[PDB]
Amino acid sequence: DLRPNPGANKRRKRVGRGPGSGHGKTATRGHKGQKSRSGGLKDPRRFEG
RNA sequence: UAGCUGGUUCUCCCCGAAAUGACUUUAGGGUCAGCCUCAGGCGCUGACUGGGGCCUGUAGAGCACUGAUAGGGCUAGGGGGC
Ligand SMILES: [Mg+2]
Ligand SMILES: [Mg+2]
Ligand SMILES: [Mg+2]
Ligand SMILES: [Mg+2]
Ligand SMILES: [Mg+2]
Ligand SMILES: [Mg+2]
Ligand SMILES: [Mg+2]
Ligand SMILES: [Mg+2]
Ligand SMILES: [Mg+2]
Ligand SMILES: [Mg+2]
Ligand SMILES: [Mg+2]
Ligand SMILES: [Mg+2]
Ligand SMILES: [Mg+2]
Ligand SMILES: [Mg+2]
Ligand SMILES: [Mg+2]
Ligand SMILES: [Mg+2]
Ligand SMILES: [Mg+2]
Ligand SMILES: [Mg+2]
Ligand SMILES: [Mg+2]
Ligand SMILES: [Mg+2]
Repeated sequence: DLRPNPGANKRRKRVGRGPGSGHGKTATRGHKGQKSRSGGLKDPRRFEG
């Protein structure tokens, strides 16, 4: 048993999502596509309306 | 700082919206609900349909109520004439 194949067993999918591309999450990048979508939104937790 | 404008880069596969309601110094922004999706759980219930019961005041019609209305009759009131 050696370093060739001691790999992460059948999980731990370190693959984050990349929303810059021409397919999948794209252009608008992730759930956006409108406005007040830029630096941040006010909360909600407590804050808002 | 910018609740505004612009821009956001490889591939294939499955599903697939909304542009409504409530509140908002709210109205091209938001929070909750509605609608989308994924995971786990329940498992014949779901849309649609057959049979039966109850709830209803629209279309149409009607003048019994509330009002409107043409002609005639009968008839207080008022008007003209003896
Ligand atoms: Mg990346
Ligand atoms: Mg990128
Ligand atoms: Mg994807
Ligand atoms: Mg997409
Ligand atoms: Mg815009
Ligand atoms: Mg818009
Ligand atoms: Mg901001
Ligand atoms: Mg799918
Ligand atoms: Mg389809
Ligand atoms: Mg109210
Ligand atoms: Mg605004
Ligand atoms: Mg919401
Ligand atoms: Mg069934
Ligand atoms: Mg009736
Ligand atoms: Mg009618
Ligand atoms: Mg009668
Ligand atoms: Mg009457
Ligand atoms: Mg009365
Ligand atoms: Mg008479
Ligand atoms: Mg008289």
